[PDB]
Amino acid sequence: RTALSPGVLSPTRPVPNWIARPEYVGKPAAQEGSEPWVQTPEVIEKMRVAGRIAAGALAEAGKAVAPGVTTDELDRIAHEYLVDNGAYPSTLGYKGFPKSCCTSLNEVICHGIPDSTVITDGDIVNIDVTAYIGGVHGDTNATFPAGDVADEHRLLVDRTREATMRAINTVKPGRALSVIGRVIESYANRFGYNVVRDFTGHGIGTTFHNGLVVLHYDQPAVETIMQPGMTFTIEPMINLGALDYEIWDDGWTVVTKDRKWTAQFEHTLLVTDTGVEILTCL
Ligand SMILES: [Co+2]
Ligand SMILES: [Co+2]
Ligand SMILES: [K+]
Repeated sequence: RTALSPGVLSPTRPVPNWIARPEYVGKPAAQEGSEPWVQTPEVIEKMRVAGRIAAGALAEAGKAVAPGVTTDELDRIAHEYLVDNGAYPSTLGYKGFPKSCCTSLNEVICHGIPDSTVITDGDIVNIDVTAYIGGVHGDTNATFPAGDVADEHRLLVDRTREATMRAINTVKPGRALSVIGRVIESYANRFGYNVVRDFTGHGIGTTFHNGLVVLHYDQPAVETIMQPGMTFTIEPMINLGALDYEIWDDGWTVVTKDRKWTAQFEHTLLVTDTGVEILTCL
């Protein structure tokens, strides 16, 4: 199977005009980066709805993953699930991004753009979709195997999922945030994988990336302590090869330099009074 190259982007999909757009839609930048890391009880409850809807759109698109299908089609299905449930797709028009989710096949680390690319037997594909509803965001992603995937790649996918869930089960108020990236990296290194460093989880609430940064590698210099009401993502990208990457001219698609495949999972999490709640479940 060759290295991917760009396919052709289908026309911008429309969303019902009654669905409220994030402020950043049709603007070159987003007004985000300085919002409180601990959300209000109101915002938390609204984020459960947004999380649930983003989890539904992810599951629907993942069901369509099969040799034969375009990435564009995965986007059509996610887009249509979000819209039928009253949500705006947060990626759509976010910093000029053209689609309603990110589709990252094989050696694409992240930020892949749904297009005419046809998925083949043995490929892996991450689908990352976010929902904006009631003024808040819910963000989730999963890598899905297509047909008959090599054992090397099923293991990568299974172990990326496992790293993410292990990190999720470390979340508790009063525990250092830096715990997350230590658990992830330590598990990935056990199988000789390398954790992408330059892309991170983020705080999320009324804004998409609110300024809080969640590292997926061991970085004990971070002093941030987890507090009840904090909402953020854990979304580690794990590479079979070297971390070195390139960005396509589209200004978005990140691909590994050696072309070895890479996988990712993502939940939106709430720090509760005693532990964690995953908001992006069905
Ligand atoms: Co995401
Ligand atoms: Co995210
Ligand atoms: K990938």
